[PDB]
Amino acid sequence: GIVEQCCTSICSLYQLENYCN
Amino acid sequence: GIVEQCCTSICSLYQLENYCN
Amino acid sequence: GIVEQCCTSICSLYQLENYCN
Amino acid sequence: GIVEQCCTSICSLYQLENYCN
Amino acid sequence: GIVEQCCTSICSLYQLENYCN
Amino acid sequence: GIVEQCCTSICSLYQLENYCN
Amino acid sequence: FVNQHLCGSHLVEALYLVCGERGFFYTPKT
Amino acid sequence: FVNQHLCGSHLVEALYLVCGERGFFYTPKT
Amino acid sequence: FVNQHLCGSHLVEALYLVCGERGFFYTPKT
Amino acid sequence: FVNQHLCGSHLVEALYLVCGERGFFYTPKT
Amino acid sequence: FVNQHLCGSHLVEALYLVCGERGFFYTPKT
Amino acid sequence: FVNQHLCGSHLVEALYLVCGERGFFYTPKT
Ligand SMILES: [Cl-]
Ligand SMILES: [Cl-]
Ligand SMILES: [Zn+2]
Ligand SMILES: [Zn+2]
Repeated sequence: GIVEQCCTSICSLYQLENYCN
Repeated sequence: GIVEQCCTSICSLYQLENYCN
Repeated sequence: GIVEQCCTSICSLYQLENYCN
Repeated sequence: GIVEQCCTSICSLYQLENYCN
Repeated sequence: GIVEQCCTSICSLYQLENYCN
Repeated sequence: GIVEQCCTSICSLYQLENYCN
Repeated sequence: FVNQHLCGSHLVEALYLVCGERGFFYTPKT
Repeated sequence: FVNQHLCGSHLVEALYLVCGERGFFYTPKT
Repeated sequence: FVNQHLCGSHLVEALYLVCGERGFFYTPKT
Repeated sequence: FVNQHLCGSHLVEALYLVCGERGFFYTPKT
Repeated sequence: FVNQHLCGSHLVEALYLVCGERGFFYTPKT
Repeated sequence: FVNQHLCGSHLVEALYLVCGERGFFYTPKT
């Protein structure tokens, strides 16, 4: 999930938008 | 400038991006 | 809502807790 | 102390209230 | 006090330093 | 640079002023 | 606990602290 | 833009930045 | 609520959240 | 992305997120 | 150093930075 | 004052604190 995608691994701001409502 | 604009009005990440090195 | 309430008025951690998953 | 209780180990918000005045 | 002064007016790091233990 | 001076190693607030404009 | 006055990102910080591993949903008006 | 590690409160700060008014969910269990 | 690791500035943010007007001490030497 | 209303240190946080390893310059008026 | 305008949690951040391992006391009015 | 590790967003927060109106550059590549 987000923690894996963005903390454990590395993510872009674009990817972070995946978790917007 | 951007510092004032973001605070007194709004600004976009795209505008912010201009301030990257 | 809670976002507006916390900012325009006050809110408690207990109210915030309702927004946990 | 707090760093041991809350950073090194793990603490609740309740425990953090131990350090309120 | 310092909490109010920093927010309603301005304060310096030197003034803040008085609040270190 | 700053990351080496202040994150990797340790720096004072005074040293951080090195990176002011 | 004390009542909170939390705007912008400070609300999200507070939710983060309060919810921990449960996570949370941030749903502003409009 | 860039890709960085964004963890904990920094992750939800980033979500807040990115999502803003849309709102977001932070669901570390997944 | 929850238990997390709260360190450094995140710890004093949490103290601020929790204590607010009461005030707090942050005394890492103990 | 959404438009931002960012004052003080929140602007610097946003720049940090946006610029990543490129870094950035923070240049307020006056 | 420059003078500071610091409200809420930003004051606590500043105290954190300024005091380091010495820690600090946060004592608002009332 | 003190010397601490200041990394990532905490470093640019510190720069903001220290530099304020002067402005600053954050240039991690160096
Ligand atoms: Cl961290
Ligand atoms: Cl603010
Ligand atoms: Zn703020
Ligand atoms: Zn952090």
